[PDB]
This record gives sequence, structure tokens and C-alpha cells, in this order.
Amino acid sequence: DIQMTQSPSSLSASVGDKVTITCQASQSISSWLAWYQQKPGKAPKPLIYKASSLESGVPSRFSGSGSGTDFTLTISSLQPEDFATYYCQQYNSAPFSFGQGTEVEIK
Amino acid sequence: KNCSFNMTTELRDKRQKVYSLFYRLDIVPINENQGSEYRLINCNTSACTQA
Amino acid sequence: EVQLVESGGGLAKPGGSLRLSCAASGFTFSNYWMNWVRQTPGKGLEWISGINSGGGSRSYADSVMGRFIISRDNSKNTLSLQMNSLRAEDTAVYYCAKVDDDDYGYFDTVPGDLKKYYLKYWGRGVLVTVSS
Ligand SMILES: *[C@@H]1O[C@H](CO)[C@@H](O[C@@H]2O[C@H](CO)[C@@H](O[C@@H]3O[C@H](CO[C@H]4O[C@H](CO[C@H]5O[C@H](CO)[C@@H](O)[C@H](O)[C@@H]5O)[C@@H](O)[C@H](O[C@H]5O[C@H](CO)[C@@H](O)[C@H](O)[C@@H]5O)[C@@H]4O)[C@@H](O)[C@H](O[C@H]4O[C@H](CO)[C@@H](O)[C@H](O)[C@@H]4O[C@H]4O[C@H](CO)[C@@H](O)[C@H](O)[C@@H]4O)[C@@H]3O)[C@H](O)[C@H]2NC(C)=O)[C@H](O)[C@H]1NC(C)=O
Ligand SMILES: *[C@@H]1O[C@H](CO)[C@@H](O[C@@H]2O[C@H](CO)[C@@H](O)[C@H](O)[C@H]2NC(C)=O)[C@H](O)[C@H]1NC(C)=O
Repeated sequence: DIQMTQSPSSLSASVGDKVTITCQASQSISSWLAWYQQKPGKAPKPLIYKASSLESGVPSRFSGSGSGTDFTLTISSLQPEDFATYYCQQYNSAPFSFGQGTEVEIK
Repeated sequence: KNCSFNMTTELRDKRQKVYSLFYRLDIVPINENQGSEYRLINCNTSACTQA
Repeated sequence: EVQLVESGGGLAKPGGSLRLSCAASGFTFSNYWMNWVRQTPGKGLEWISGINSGGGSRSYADSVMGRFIISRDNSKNTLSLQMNSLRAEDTAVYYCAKVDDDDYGYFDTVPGDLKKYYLKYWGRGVLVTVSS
């Protein structure tokens, strides 16, 4: 069935540096794709519900875009409290496949 | 009473779920055992015409 | 605010049976779909089951089709997932999640179908493992 592809697998960062996680899709999904992050020992939380729409409560800093198979996330690491996995999950399909996850941390 | 119920639409092959407030005097229970499953009072005698 | 928690998980044996439970509060449980997902150690997440607001049209993944049975009780405002013939590979922190938008609106046959959803609120997952 439909499966997602997320990259980069892992990368280093700092405070202020802009990192962008992007994930590909085997089949066209238009714009039905949400992004998530999960701290160690905490349950996953939503940040972006649509391919280019922000989630209520999250700071206006976060962003990201894409359509069809391609999609990307926009980060500026203006904070030290965003260092944890960033999952890419698609919907509008029976399995609702998740991404392999990407870890980001300070050098 | 904040009632919810299924309803039809222009597309005969599709339905929709809606909700709306109704006065208690315009609603009567169906079985008097579940609390829910309310019915419009006039439903078992005639179909009212919307003004 | 919305409060969601699940319990019932724990140590079980392969090929046996187990039952998971998930309680909801702070919102109309009878107007929101519920999905079950697992977080196995190391690799990413994975969706395994889903149920509608009415408790029917239960959906499952190919990896748990015929073994895991989902169920909910709108009267008690709780959700459950029966486990049958579980194996060692089925170890994970099963998370209880709720959809974003309610089932109100147009639909084909199931009240909440025809609308797209995403896991917005997540409960405090419970770990389940089995070993000899
Ligand atoms: C708009 O339209 C849509 C579509 O028409 C409407 O959706 C539907 O709305 C109705 C009415 O609300 C819902 O009905 C209710 O469904 C639940 C759940 O039913 C599922 O689970 C049943 C339990 O399964 C057992 O077995 C499995 C393993 O097989 C176990 O895992 C479980 O744990 C259970 O042990 C299952 O029996 C149902 O399927 C079977 O039965 C149906 C007929 O009932 C058959 O068609 C199926 O083929 C199959 O044989 C189904 O899978 C039911 O639990 C509800 O009944 C309970 O509640 C009633 C109200 O109190 C009560 O009268 C019943 O006796 C029964 O009682 C149990 O639950 C009560 C409440 O918790 C307890 O108090 C009581 O003690 C007891 O425990 C009821 O049938 C539909 O599910 C829903 N969706 C669909 C897809 O139809 C929508 O409502 C409409 N909207 C509006 C606003 O009008
Ligand atoms: C239609 O429904 C109404 C409301 O249930 C019925 O009238 C009531 O029936 C109950 C039966 O126990 C009486 O106690 C009430 O006094 C009746 N009236 C009211 C105002 O509630 C009615 O009989 C039903 N059928 C018809 C043909 O009208």
C-alpha cells in the first residue's frame, strides 16, 4: 500500500539555524499531510494539519509546504525546545502510513 | 435541548448529520427508557408545513 | 480541556488474549472518531485500527486484521480494543488518539466518513509486551 519516505534521517543543529525536514510520497495525496513531533517520553503532538496550514497554539515560527508527493517543513531553531523526532504522517488513505521519523539535536 | 439527527440533502445518494436547538414542548420521547431517541410531537399524526 | 487516558495494558503471553481500555472526558465522546496506533521501540509509529462515532464500520490494518477487535461504549464515554492471539512482534506503547473535527457534516454511509482526519489529541499510551 501507500508508504511515505522522510529525509534527512538525522542531522545536527544549533540555536538560530534553519533546518527543513522533507518527506516524499509514492502516490499523489494532493495536500492531506500533517506533521508531528515527539519529545522523549511524551506523546506525539500536532504542529501542521494541512500541507501548508498552521496548528492552533503552536508558535507562528513553524511552517512548511509541498503538494503531490513532495512536502517540506520550515524550521529556524529560534528555540532550544524543538529538539526531538519530527514525524511525517499522511492521511486520505486506508492505512494512514507514518514516516520513519527524523531526529535533530545540538552539536 | 441541543438535538442532533441524520438528514438528507440534494444528492439523493448522500446524507448528512446536523444539529439544532428545539424547545421541550416540541419534542416527545419515543420509548421513555433511553433518555435519548426523542421525536417531534407532530410526527405521528401529520407532517407540518414550514412557514 | 480535553483529557484522554488509557489503561489495561501489561504483560501477556504469546497466543493468549488481552483487552485495552481508553476513557475520555471534557468533550462529546459520541461525536468523534477514535483510532488506535502503536509505537514500537526504535522505528516509527504505525496505525492499526479505527472506529466511527457510532461504533460500526471498524477498520484495521493488514498486520492486525482478524486478531485485534476494536469497540467503544458511548454511554460510558470509553473505548476498548480486544487483543486475541498476540505475538512477540506486537510489542509497543499503544496510544489512544482522537480525530480533530467532529462527524457533523455530509457523509456517504457512515456519519463521519467523507471527511479527512488526523490524530490531534493523544492519550498517555500504555506499554504491552509478551515473552516466554
Ligand atoms: C446516522 O446514521 C448512522 C448509520 O445508520 C447511524 O450510525 C449508527 O447508529 C446506531 C444507533 O446509535 C449505532 O447503534 C449502536 O451500535 C453499537 C455498536 O455496535 C457494534 O458493536 C456491537 C457490539 O459488538 C459485540 O461483539 C464484538 C465482537 O463481535 C465485541 O468486540 C464487542 O465488544 C461486543 O461484544 C455489535 O453487536 C454491532 O454489530 C452487530 O449488531 C448489529 C445490530 O445491533 C448488526 O447490524 C451487526 O451485523 C452485528 O451483528 C456493532 O458491530 C451497539 O452497541 C448499540 O447497541 C447497544 O446500545 C443500544 C442502545 O442503548 C441497546 O439498545 C443495545 O441493546 C445495545 O446495548 C449495549 O450497549 C448499551 C450502550 O452502551 C448498553 O447500555 C447495553 O448494556 C449493552 O452493552 C447500537 O446498536 C450504530 O453502531 C451506528 N453505526 C453504524 C455503522 O450503524 C447514526 O447513529 C445516525 N445518527 C443519528 C443521530 O441518527
Ligand atoms: C401520537 O403521540 C402522542 C404523544 O405520545 C400520543 O398522545 C399521548 O399519548 C400518551 C399515551 O400514554 C398520553 O398519556 C398523552 O396524554 C397523549 N397526549 C399528549 C399530549 O401527550 C398520541 O396518542 C399518539 N397517536 C395519535 C394518533 O395521536
